[PDB]
Amino acid sequence: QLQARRLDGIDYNPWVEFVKLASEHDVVNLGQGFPDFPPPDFAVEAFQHAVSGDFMLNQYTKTFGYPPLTKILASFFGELLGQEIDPLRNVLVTVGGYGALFTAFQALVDEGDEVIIIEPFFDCYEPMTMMAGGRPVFVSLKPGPGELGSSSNWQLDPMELAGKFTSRTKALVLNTPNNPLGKVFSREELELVASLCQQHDVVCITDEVYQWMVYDGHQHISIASLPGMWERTLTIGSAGKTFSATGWKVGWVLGPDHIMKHLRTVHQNSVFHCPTQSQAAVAESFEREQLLFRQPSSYFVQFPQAMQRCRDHMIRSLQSVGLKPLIPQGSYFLITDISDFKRKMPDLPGAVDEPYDRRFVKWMIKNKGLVAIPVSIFYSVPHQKHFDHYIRFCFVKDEATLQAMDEKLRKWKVE
Amino acid sequence: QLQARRLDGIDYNPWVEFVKLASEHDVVNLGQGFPDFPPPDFAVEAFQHAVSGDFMLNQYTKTFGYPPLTKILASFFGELLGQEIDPLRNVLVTVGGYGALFTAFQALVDEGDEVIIIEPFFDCYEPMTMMAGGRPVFVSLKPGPGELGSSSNWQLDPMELAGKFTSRTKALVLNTPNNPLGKVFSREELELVASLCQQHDVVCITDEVYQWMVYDGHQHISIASLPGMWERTLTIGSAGKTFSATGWKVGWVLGPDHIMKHLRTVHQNSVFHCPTQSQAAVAESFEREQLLFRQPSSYFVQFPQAMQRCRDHMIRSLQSVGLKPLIPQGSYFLITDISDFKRKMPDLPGAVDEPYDRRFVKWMIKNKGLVAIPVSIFYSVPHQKHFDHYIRFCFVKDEATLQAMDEKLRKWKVE
Ligand SMILES: *Cc1c(COP(=O)(O)O)cnc(C)c1O
Ligand SMILES: *Cc1c(COP(=O)(O)O)cnc(C)c1O
Repeated sequence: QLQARRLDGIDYNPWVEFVKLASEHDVVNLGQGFPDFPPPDFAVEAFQHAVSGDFMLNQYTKTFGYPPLTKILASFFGELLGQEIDPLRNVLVTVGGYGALFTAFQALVDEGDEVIIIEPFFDCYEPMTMMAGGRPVFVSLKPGPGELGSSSNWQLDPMELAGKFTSRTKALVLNTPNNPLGKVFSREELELVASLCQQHDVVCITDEVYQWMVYDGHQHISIASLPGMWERTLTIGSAGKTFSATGWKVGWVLGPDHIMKHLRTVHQNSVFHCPTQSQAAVAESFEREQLLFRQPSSYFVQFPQAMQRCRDHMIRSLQSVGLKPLIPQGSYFLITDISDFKRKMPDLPGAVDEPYDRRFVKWMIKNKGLVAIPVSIFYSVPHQKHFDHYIRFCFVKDEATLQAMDEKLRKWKVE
Repeated sequence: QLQARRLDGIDYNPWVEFVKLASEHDVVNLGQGFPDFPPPDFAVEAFQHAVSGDFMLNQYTKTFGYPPLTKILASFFGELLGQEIDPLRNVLVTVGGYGALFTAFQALVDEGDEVIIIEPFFDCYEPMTMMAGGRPVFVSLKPGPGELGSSSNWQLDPMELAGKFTSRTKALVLNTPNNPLGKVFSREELELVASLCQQHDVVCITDEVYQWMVYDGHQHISIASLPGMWERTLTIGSAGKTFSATGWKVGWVLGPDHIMKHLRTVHQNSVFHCPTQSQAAVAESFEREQLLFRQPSSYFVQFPQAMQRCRDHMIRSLQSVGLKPLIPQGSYFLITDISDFKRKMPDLPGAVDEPYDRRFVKWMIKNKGLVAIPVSIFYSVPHQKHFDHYIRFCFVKDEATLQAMDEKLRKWKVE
């Protein structure tokens, strides 16, 4: 009654409980979705230059983006997408990927509109839909029928997906590479999404923050580059996941003018400007990567290779204590199946209707000194019963962190 | 139909037209509401330190604020307000004062709620109310019955104000010091607002970004410090207007837990984090000012004194060409009455229902090389007819800018 109705049912953050429990124990924290090592030297230096350069960078820049930033976005991403991008009509700088998602939902989603969300989903898609008055409609990726799983083998059933589309469908939210699963959507999968979006006249909100974090030769493909998709796609990126600097909180949306103008309305009536100097830092960092594009000294070549090693290390280490890793093709994350643990140890203490994975994670934090994230937080409440046996780890960590993880795991292995 | 209905009627920005016209002429730009000189050395250095310190400052900080920042906010503003402020329950860091306003509206304003707005109003209060489904209700400050006006003499009629309150009133938006008028609300004025807010059970959203920019001995008083007001007030500040660094885009809201928790819900479902390093810079800048509080070497003492001189200079200069300055007691701004110009020059070219001041500003930009802002943009459409003879100047400018202004004015004076 004091508060607006749009806040109904979205006030709870399943995060807090675990972050609080982790802080009161000796732990290796693999639940945190950010690097615990520095960004690359060129990125840090770029920010250093922004706060010691033209003194006027301390003052407001342009509402829809620091023009050198929108310039390099339009040019670099224009090439990557095979699309002509105008900085002013087609690019909007936002407060991170979060802010870009929020701006898209607030622009397009209205009372009674349906939004298709693919499980497992980055958790904010559901409450952002709700706050905008929309109705979330869920479709599940399903693992196909060795011992190690693979994210590529989690399938989007064409018949199940087509059936979610109605006359009320406003948007489908596509996240690739996917958090938490680490799935990189194939060309054929995107074409399935694309053809339904075109058939039913639906906007595809595509969350591509992990674009550069792809492994084992897999290619990131943007759905907006597909025939006829540019006119119905919003593409989201994040400087923080791009340059390993999550605290910068700079993101962007790319899209056609007839859609983007509504995002600009939301922007101008919410934050109006993004900070100047961080934008300058991001622009300079992209100019560096555009200069060295495809070269062995580029961050976009070097970094994924280093993190693939971290991923492999973690897969072997966790595999070794009964956890069943699902090999991701992209992102910061892998999930492990804990089904074997649910069999041997079903009666873990917890609340009623509290999914096993949440109870397991609490158990692991207290007894084993390892933090992961229960995967059921990335599922609609109705589906959490069935998808209650996965936990998410982050492998984008310093060598010393993974060494500390190994120590915890060796101790665990002893009984 | 593609876009959400909440966007109805809020897409137009009266700004663009003038910023575009100014850019295609030789001008002294006094329409810009930010300093064209550097922030103080300690502020710039604080940011420099943040991007060269602990490398982990490049990664996410806490959702509701960088803890050293919320700490100094709670402590310093706690003292200023005579209030005990808990960092976690009572402080929220936002993307500037803009973001803080937006967060407050989205948390509290719902379909059918009325919001009282005091004219002239910072222009975003109206569309933010509309986007949240609320109904703006307007009350006008009115100049009382020498040649130079005074912002202190613009009155809030107690009877007119009381009559705006209904059972649908959710919030009143109080901006002091006021942009564009430069009025600093007296204790008695705040008590009038306070007593009605308490009588009708209304939240006071108080925009106090210009808190430190007060002149001629006038005191900034926060309505939240008044008996019984803390429990129904949200107090907003902006690091950019505080430290002359508008591009930092760090702001905050202070308030009681039972209200703030709804703002936290909005925050967590919109941006989730604010950037880390700018927050660190702001924290260090406030620690500096708290250390030197009331001392002659403090920015909060030095800066207003310097800007008061700039204000006086501008008042004399503009007074000299027929413009009738209204002496502000606070803020970056003064307005001048252009009535004499409307008398001698009524038939200026423009669109139908285009207020005189908008036409005048266009004329002045093209012919006289000076930019100001038409004050009618800070009025509800119905009231723009009557309040069509004021323009807003910004005096927070480099000495050289004011010299250039004088040159333009001397040229003008010749016929
Ligand atoms: C981290 C993350 C974001 C948010 O990006 P920021 O730039 O940090 O706001 C958006 N989507 C996914 C899937 C993420 O993992
Ligand atoms: C400039 C201004 C703001 C915005 O503050 P930012 O911190 O720049 O977002 C809010 N209210 C008023 C009255 C202003 O003049």
